[PDB]
Amino acid sequence: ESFLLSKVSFVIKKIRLEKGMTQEDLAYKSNLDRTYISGIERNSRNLTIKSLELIMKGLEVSDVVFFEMLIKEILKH
Amino acid sequence: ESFLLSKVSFVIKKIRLEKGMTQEDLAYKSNLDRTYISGIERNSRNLTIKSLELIMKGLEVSDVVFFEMLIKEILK
Amino acid sequence: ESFLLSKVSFVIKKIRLEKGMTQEDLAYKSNLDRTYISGIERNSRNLTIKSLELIMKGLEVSDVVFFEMLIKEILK
Amino acid sequence: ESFLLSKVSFVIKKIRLEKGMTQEDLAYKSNLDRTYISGIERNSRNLTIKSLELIMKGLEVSDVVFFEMLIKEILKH
DNA sequence: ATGTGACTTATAGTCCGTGTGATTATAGTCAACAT
DNA sequence: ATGTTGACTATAATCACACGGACTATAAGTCACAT
Repeated sequence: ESFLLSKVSFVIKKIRLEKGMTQEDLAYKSNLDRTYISGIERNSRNLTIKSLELIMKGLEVSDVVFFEMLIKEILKH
Repeated sequence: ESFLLSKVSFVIKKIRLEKGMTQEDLAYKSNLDRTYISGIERNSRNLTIKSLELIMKGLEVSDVVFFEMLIKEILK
Repeated sequence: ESFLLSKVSFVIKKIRLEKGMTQEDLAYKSNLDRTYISGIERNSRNLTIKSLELIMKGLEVSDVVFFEMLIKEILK
Repeated sequence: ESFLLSKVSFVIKKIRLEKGMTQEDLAYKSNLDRTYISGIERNSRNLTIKSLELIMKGLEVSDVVFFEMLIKEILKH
């Protein structure tokens, strides 16, 4: 599938667990379905920037902070 | 509209220019539609990550450079 | 404790008595433990439907007759 | 498995739909797990009088009218 | 060249439900001794 | 006869998650016509 997606997918989960959230909490605060949060983490779904933005707000994290961890995950071995 | 969306778009336009590309050529290079691109640059589109990825390929810019730039752009 | 659970227990005891049964006999007839039965009637047990069902069979009473009674008891 | 159980589980669903509720509303209002409401209807499951009571409160229905519909369902052919 | 508009078609995102391993609270069942 | 106190062990009930189908909103991709 897509390189960037699974990275975006990975980072959303990583943060979520770092903050001791559950998918239920997250989909809560992101005002998306808990099915969608699952869908994203599970099968790296192809979300929209707007949806990503909602998730960032849900993770109680900033644009910047997210993208900084995104860059880190991309760079890894 | 969205704050992020506008700066993604701004960034896309910034890079296209710093490189000296036309929209026509960014569309060709990324195998997407020119009106599609025009839309994004006037910020009338809400890309998916996949699309963004294709535009990065077209701009010939790695994900990292794009995001390094987007961050800087984000901080006024 | 619970209102319903109390009325259920009361009903179980009521029917046992109008039939002149002992607890010992109610437990023999439904193959459950006598201390188990005791416990319900002193309202110290929160039984499951399955258990309730075994007790109805031990009381020789249909589900319907039981609930008809339980409703009436519920209404003071 | 159990005669009465599938009757109880049938009636919980009947009411739930009659009141235009979804499972996960009822799971909230009944102050029980999401998956328990499913599990009760889905298969049958052997609930407790206390849990049944919670569900009745959740269906926004009285002990009495629940049991009245229970009786009616038992009596069917 | 770029910017519209408007018009399909793919798919992102929603909504309601099923099914499941793992853990925790508690009912199910049965001792010993009471009265 | 019934009551009560511990117990052990089955299972009710919880919690975090995956997975599917069907439906709705909207992004993806392509026309025509501006400039």
